Amino acid sequence: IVGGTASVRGEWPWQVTLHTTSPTQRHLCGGSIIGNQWILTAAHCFYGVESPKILRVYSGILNQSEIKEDTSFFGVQEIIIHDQYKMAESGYDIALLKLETTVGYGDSQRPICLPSKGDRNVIYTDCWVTGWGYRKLRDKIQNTLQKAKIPLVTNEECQKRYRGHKITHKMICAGYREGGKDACKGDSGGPLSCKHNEVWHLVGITSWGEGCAQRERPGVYTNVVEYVDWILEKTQAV
Ligand SMILES: CCOC(=O)[C@H]1CCCN(C(=O)c2cccc3c2CCN(C(=O)/C=C/c2cc(Cl)ccc2-n2cnnn2)[C@@H]3C(=O)Nc2ccc(C(=O)O)cc2)C1
Repeated sequence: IVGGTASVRGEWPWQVTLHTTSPTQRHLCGGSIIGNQWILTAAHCFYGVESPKILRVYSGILNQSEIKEDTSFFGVQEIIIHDQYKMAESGYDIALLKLETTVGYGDSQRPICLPSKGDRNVIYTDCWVTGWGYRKLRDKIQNTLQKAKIPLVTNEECQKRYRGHKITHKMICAGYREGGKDACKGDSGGPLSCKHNEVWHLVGITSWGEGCAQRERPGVYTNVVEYVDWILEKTQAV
């Protein structure tokens, strides 16, 4: 996160750190708890991930230093990538992780609400991007979970900023016209959380952008509202 601030423990209880174990264990992507066995994240995180066996999901983490060999995690039983996904820049950058065990909910870990299909027309004024990603392009994974309040950008305005790309209504953009606050390397897969009527909603999934928090280069997020039926299809299968 560029131009971010240290989060308070339990500020974002749906935020998870997804680690890979190959060749060595390290943070790979962010993710969000959406159900007691479900993590919503980005499809691009799994490039070259041959097996769910190398994945570890940690919930209730503020600091990466809380993670050692003795720290408990959730194993991933299945990786479900949208089958229209080719690349982040083309959309469908969404994936589900089915966990091997059930997440117990508490003040340290709980799910975020998906946005309502009825609320597809509402305007979110209190949106935050979170993660352990870089503070600038040439940086490193941060110990403490960072947060940044960023305004949503219209599709029309986002499309002007990305000449050469096709910004669809399945994408949602965010960032200040002047830059300075946004996602960066290692934040992808994480949530773009918006508070509406005292309830936090998973409005987006950190996906892609040209550089980190550059002037007139807003962050591009998977527009979760457009995938609620796909999420329900995969998580409520009979
Ligand atoms: C950054 C875009 O890069 C690419 O598309 C290529 C180069 C990187 C690998 N590529 C992937 O597709 C790929 C595969 C797997 C994971 C990732 C990528 C690339 C995208 N990504 C981001 O987080 C996206 C940030 C991002 C998001 C928004 Cl909304 C706006 C601007 C952003 N950035 C623009 N430039 N940087 N960020 C991941 C990453 O790089 N994670 C990461 C990085 C470093 C370490 C570490 O431990 O140091 C650990 C995790 C291809």
